[PDB]
Amino acid sequence: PSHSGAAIFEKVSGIIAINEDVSPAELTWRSTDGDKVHTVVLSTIDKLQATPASSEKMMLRLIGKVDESKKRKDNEGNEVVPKPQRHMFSFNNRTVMDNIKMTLQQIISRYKDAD
Repeated sequence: PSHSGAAIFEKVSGIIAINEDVSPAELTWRSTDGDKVHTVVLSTIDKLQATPASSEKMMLRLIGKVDESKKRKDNEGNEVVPKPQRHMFSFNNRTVMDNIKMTLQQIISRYKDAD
């Protein structure tokens, strides 16, 4: 279960799954309740940031590039004004965050192959 692991998003915890069967791939997030499901685009991730090993708080932040006038906006608080969107996640498990972090990094490398 390296591609899928529990992760928090917006003070809410749920299971995070990595969907690569599509194109571009996407990271799915299902709440613990299973009533709310969030999907993230891995193609719009210029990079992947994570908390240091010296921080008891496990959180992985993803940079949603800067310019996205051509890319469809999430519509969830995004305005016409071009601005960089970042998604900060909170992990309740070091091993779980490490399983996703390393897995998410692989996807990046895959995007580089394209160009």
